[PDB]
Amino acid sequence: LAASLACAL
Ligand SMILES: [Pb+2]
Repeated sequence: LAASLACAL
């Protein structure tokens, strides 16, 4: 989940 947020942004 954490990585998905950073990736998206
Ligand atoms: Pb990525």
